[PDB]
Amino acid sequence: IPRFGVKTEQEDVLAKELEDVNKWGLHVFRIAELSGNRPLTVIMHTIFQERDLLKTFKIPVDTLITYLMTLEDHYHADVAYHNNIHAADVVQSTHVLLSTPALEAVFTDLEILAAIFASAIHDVDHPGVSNQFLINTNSELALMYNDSSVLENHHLAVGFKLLQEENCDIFQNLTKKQRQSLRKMVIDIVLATDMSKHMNLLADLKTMVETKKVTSSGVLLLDNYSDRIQVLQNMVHCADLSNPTKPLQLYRQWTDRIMEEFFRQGDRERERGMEISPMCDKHNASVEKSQVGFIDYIVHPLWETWADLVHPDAQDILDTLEDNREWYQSTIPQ
Amino acid sequence: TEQEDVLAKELEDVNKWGLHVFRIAELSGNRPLTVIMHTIFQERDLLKTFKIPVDTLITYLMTLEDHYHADVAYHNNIHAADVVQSTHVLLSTPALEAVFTDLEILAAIFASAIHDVDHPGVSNQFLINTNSELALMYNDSSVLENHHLAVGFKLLQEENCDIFQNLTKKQRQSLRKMVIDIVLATDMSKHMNLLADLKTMVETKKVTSSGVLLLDNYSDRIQVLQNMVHCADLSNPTKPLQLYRQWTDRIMEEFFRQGDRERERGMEISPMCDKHNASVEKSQVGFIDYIVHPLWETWADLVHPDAQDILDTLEDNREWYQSTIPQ
Amino acid sequence: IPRFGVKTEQEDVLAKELEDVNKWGLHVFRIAELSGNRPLTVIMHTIFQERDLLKTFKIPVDTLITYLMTLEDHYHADVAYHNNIHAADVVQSTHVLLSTPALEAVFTDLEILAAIFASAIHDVDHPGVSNQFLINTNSELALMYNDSSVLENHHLAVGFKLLQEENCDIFQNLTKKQRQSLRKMVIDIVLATDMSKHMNLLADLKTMVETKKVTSSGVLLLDNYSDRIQVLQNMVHCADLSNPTKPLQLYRQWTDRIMEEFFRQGDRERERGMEISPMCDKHNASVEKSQVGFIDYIVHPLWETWADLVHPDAQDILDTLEDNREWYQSTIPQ
Amino acid sequence: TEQEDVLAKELEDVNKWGLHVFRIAELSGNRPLTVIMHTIFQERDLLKTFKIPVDTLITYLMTLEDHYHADVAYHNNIHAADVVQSTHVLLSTPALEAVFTDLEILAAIFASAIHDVDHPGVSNQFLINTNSELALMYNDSSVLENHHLAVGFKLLQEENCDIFQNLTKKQRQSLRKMVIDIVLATDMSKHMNLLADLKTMVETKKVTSSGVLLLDNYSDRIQVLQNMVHCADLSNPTKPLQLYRQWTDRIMEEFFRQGDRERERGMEISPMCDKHNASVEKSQVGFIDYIVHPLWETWADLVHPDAQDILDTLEDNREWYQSTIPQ
Ligand SMILES: COc1ccc([C@H]2CNC(=O)C2)cc1OC1CCCC1
Ligand SMILES: COc1ccc([C@H]2CNC(=O)C2)cc1OC1CCCC1
Ligand SMILES: COc1ccc([C@H]2CNC(=O)C2)cc1OC1CCCC1
Ligand SMILES: COc1ccc([C@H]2CNC(=O)C2)cc1OC1CCCC1
Ligand SMILES: [Zn+2]
Ligand SMILES: [Zn+2]
Ligand SMILES: [Zn+2]
Ligand SMILES: [Zn+2]
Ligand SMILES: [Zn+2]
Ligand SMILES: [Zn+2]
Ligand SMILES: [Zn+2]
Ligand SMILES: [Zn+2]
Repeated sequence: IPRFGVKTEQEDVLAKELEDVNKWGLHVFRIAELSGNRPLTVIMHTIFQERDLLKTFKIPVDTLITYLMTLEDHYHADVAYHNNIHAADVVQSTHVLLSTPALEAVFTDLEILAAIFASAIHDVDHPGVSNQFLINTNSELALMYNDSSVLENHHLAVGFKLLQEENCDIFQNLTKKQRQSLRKMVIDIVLATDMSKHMNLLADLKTMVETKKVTSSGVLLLDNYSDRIQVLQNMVHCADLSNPTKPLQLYRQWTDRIMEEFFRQGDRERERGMEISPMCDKHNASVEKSQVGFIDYIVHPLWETWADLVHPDAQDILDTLEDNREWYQSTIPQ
Repeated sequence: TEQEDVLAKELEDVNKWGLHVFRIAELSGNRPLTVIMHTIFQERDLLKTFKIPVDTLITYLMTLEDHYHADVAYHNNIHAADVVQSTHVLLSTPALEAVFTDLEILAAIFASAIHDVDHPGVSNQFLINTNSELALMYNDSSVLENHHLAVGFKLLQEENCDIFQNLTKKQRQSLRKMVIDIVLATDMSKHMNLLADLKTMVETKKVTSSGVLLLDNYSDRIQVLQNMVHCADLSNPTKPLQLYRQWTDRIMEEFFRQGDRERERGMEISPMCDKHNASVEKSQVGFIDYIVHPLWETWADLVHPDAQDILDTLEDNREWYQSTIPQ
Repeated sequence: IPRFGVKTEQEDVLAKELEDVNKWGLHVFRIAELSGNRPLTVIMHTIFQERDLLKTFKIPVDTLITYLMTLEDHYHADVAYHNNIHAADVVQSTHVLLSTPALEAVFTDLEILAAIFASAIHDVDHPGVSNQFLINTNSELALMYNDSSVLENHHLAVGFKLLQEENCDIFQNLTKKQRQSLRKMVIDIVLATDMSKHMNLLADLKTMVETKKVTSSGVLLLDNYSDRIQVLQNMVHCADLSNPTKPLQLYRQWTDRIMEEFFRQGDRERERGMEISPMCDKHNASVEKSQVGFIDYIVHPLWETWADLVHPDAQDILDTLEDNREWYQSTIPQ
Repeated sequence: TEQEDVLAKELEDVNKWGLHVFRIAELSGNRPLTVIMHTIFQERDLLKTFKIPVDTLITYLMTLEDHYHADVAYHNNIHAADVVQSTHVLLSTPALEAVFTDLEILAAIFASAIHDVDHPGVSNQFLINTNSELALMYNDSSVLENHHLAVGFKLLQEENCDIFQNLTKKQRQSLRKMVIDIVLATDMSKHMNLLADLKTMVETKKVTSSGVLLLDNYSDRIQVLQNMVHCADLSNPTKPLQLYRQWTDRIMEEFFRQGDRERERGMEISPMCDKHNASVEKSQVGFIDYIVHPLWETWADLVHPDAQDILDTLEDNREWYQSTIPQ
């Protein structure tokens, strides 16, 4: 029954931080500390209230919080990058992207709910290792998902499964039609987060930009499920790949975390007598170069395309990415 | 005794299109998949090539066959034996002579044998609509096909059932990836794509100085195997009318049963599952015209003219059913 | 199945057979036939209405029918004995046992609900082979349940799991308290149907009958949970082992079905080179002898003890058992 | 290597009851389970005896230890290492010399190693109340223990992890049964009877020629093994005070975190899990008085007098905590 979803006497400082919920560059780490490591629960609660999703979908308030806490409890606290903080961050970034001027009134509430819920569960119960590692070891997960998008299929199943715990079904008052539509979009979005799908996603996105249509209002025209879900997929995907576009201070912390996680896998791999995966070798690591390359061949190409689709709404995000790209470049030891 | 002699006579057509699979099922005490698989395995000296202890092969086959539903009219062990035998025939076609390795041959055959294991008699969509545990587990995507794979492989783990116990790590690794690629291709929701990309291949077709089809990379190799097994799965209409008619009676019984269940549950009845407003004859012609014939005609172009006789039996059965529609 | 609010031919016939639902010896096989192979759904529905369980527990009728059909759909039609007709039989039998005068007003509606629900799901998804066969073949079911009460654990897991399919949660309106109590009782009852528990289960029933206490009206007195659940467990165990107490005409059909199922397992075991389980070899079977043994060592000792518990309430039932015993005895070919 | 020596030195106590398991955890890069298990397996020549390839042993150990949650304060790889090492010491109790076969010894050490694998840091009742997937799968009965067994055995199926590959079908069947019997008995709800039967076995106690414990039937042999591992799992209070207080701090951190989770959810806060109404000291004394002491009193009363030093340490530790009880 508390103000932001959880109990905390630093509630005033947290309240002040959550004022930036609609802003790119939210101090998600401070919010994580101030909420007692409940960034996903408080940030989702704030966004649901802000968007009036509880009333619109008849979600009892206690059910929402029980589910959110349950969901957050299933992200691993010992995983440096793919944890609840990353989940909270993607949820909040997706929230900002959905509010872009070029997309106003374009998506329905159910579609908005789907993008946000998808963002919240997109990495749930991530072991801290890649699909390839899960595949090489013949893990039960790899076997159940026939080696195809193992982690991603797993994130979805868990997200939906938790809905079944006590007082966790936040979709209990949606009609069958709403639940099927929602479920489909969510699945379509989370499966798209698998990096092995990046190129085809980006390709289709560019195509859409090439044939970009806008209504009498200055907003994007999306006439069919295919184009709609495609935008939602690239949106969430952009949010999942938005670290380099945040204020350097936040970006650098994500870099330290993604590397700390990659090195754990690297170590675990050499212990098991496996070939150390790329960028997972703390002994042969070029953190800076790696980040620059990540931007040059992945992040910038994606955000440059998204920027065109919603031009000029994302111009500042793109400028920050470039400023950050140059910082790391200047950090590469020679 | 008399039983063995009759069954052995029938097993003699194992390499021919039109095997009396229904007779074999009867005579083998309902073990058509086990007897036909073992038959084919010896016929291809597969037990020797991959050093598969015989007792282990029979144990696994009976196990796999046991996980096919006896109460399911169409998607049962007979269908499985049929797709296995049919793929066995397509593998021996002239244009593919000496093309595939013993390992790839094993994969297409294994894939065929498990492609529908533990089939419940209802479609993916029915399992999705009812929120089945299976659908939730595979996120509504190729639900049954993913399950067929999982069961097929998991069954290798039962007592004295690992028929790949002697294959090397590299072999197992390669087999697993091909079977997954093959079975997942059986999902009809992926028919249009397979057929479209199969035609694209026939247009860039490349025959070697041996008159045999040339397949360089894995992508080309697998696509042919996926389509081969896909044609085998969709071969009922190209078989002798005697068999084809039985397959039709069986699939309709299964579809009608799904419709009765949907009617029970108040769900909307699926197309061709309403026993009160059905047109079996008409549906069969439509199935051949928009799906079966379009596909088998493409396969004919790839192995021209190896499948000419199959393609003619289809057009023939097509007419038989057409001249059956009342007025 | 009806037509214009007025019943159809078969339904009427089914309705007239269902009038003996409160009687020992219902023509359950005729009902299976008349109901289009839906004996479990029709009998469960008849009983829920008779005991007013839908109003008492606010179960929407459509939800109940949907779950019942779903539950019945998970019993294997290709299994001769452990199928939906058996489930229906144990349900109707438990139902008759609950109405014994010696137990009037003893149990609450929740306990009555648990006894009935447990009966309905007690053998769901039975594969037609024993626990030992699943253990010796290293089935995944055996692995999942660590070879302990494999099938009984599975029956339970499936029975509860089905409540989660579309519009199948018949307990959606019970409070958490009612659900946790119902669930514990159902679990305790079903796990007790494992024959390996028979001896200890019977020992405690006798012990209870030894210390039997009545309210000078015949009405048994069950204070604590330990005695209440024990009686319920034994009740459903009796229903499960009630075939030998039904009119011979019914009993013989059950005997033919169990033998068919046992012989099939033997066939599979002989195929697989496994040793043939007791009474599973069709080439060396003593059907009449086996039934005699089954009655003398298991069924008669159980029912005689139950006869004592509710005496004289089960005198007729015991009389039928002994008569069927003699009949089978005189049938043994010398 | 500078530390490799220190670690190797610390390992000179692998056979001593009081090993600084925490030190081994640090010096080994947090691989106390893999390290202790390897040392002990060689210590007993288990590798050669059962023909267990070193690779497969280390790979499974790392794979097993990796499924222990590093975020959990008490039920983690360190606790697992401690229980393996402890069971190891007890197995060497003179009153048991030559009593157990190598397969029975492997069974008790393996069980120990996986007895808490994949523990989420919350109790069975917490999983039951929340309607967790695990509880629904295991029907609220020994939920976690069933899970610990499942994961322990399943991890043998991963890449080069099956350490029991070279065992006959008879060995494997017996090992599996024994392990299951041991881990399932670690469920505290099984405590009262497990102790009851242990006492009875001590009354009718009987020794052989050498004067070593006489265990005829499986029932008795497994009962001794079940209780042995149970004592190892309930051995914290019997270790030197320094180690004991570390464990106490650890269980309490875990318990309070559950209480915090129960409180966030408006759930009833479980006994001793409320950091606002805690009696850490009084609870340790109650734990020793009503559970740990009666248990160890009987064990030492079965391996008389090998566990005398242990029992006395326990009693000393109890008094220390008792003096820390406010009021
Ligand atoms: C903070 O930077 C990164 C931020 C986010 C990611 C996600 C994309 N794929 C993943 O597995 C995680 C990778 C990053 O760095 C990668 C680029 C170079 C090395 C790792
Ligand atoms: C030979 O009959 C058929 C045999 C096999 C199939 C497979 C294709 N999809 C399935 O689910 C099974 C369809 C048939 O015809 C059906 C299509 C229209 C009516 C029946
Ligand atoms: C009425 O027949 C029987 C009906 C029901 C059972 C249950 C008890 N155990 C089971 O596996 C099923 C046994 C029967 O008789 C058996 C005893 C000897 C041969 C078959
Ligand atoms: C070192 O202390 C303890 C050590 C070990 C345990 C086992 C018993 N249950 C578990 O989950 C672990 C309890 C302890 O103390 C408890 C007793 C009273 C409060 C906590
Ligand atoms: Zn991800
Ligand atoms: Zn992510
Ligand atoms: Zn299929
Ligand atoms: Zn098929
Ligand atoms: Zn049963
Ligand atoms: Zn039964
Ligand atoms: Zn434990
Ligand atoms: Zn433990």
